[PDB]
Amino acid sequence: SYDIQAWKKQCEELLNLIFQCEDSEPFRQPVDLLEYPDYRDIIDTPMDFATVRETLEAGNYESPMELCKDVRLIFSNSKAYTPSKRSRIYSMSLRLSAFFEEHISSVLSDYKSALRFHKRN
Ligand SMILES: O=C(Nc1ccccc1)N1CCN(C(=O)c2ccco2)CC1
Repeated sequence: SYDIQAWKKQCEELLNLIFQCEDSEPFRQPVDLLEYPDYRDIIDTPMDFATVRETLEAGNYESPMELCKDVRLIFSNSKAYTPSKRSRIYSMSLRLSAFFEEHISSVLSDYKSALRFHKRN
């Protein structure tokens, strides 16, 4: 399976599944700075799934590793902002992270395999 471009639609489909997950609700749009006026004191680089989808659709990711770095930032920002590891939003983040990591592993493996095949000779 040596298609160098296949990751893009695989990531589109995975984002569609994440948007259907009730657990993505806190993370579908940029964090509410009116509700959380201290947010930017703690979070240097806000990230959300709508920003990830728009970056993908703009053609502004070169690899699935770059998309994976932005998705992981959503999960670290939620951890950086939680007052407790027993919070509803952080708890949703941990389940969604597990789901994402389970699904992204084959996308990354296939892509890196395809690049190695392209450079084989
Ligand atoms: O406002 C948010 N997101 C939103 C929701 C609806 C509309 C616009 C934006 N948030 C709150 C801050 N976040 C946290 O990860 C967190 C952990 C503990 C408390 O919040 C991210 C989601």
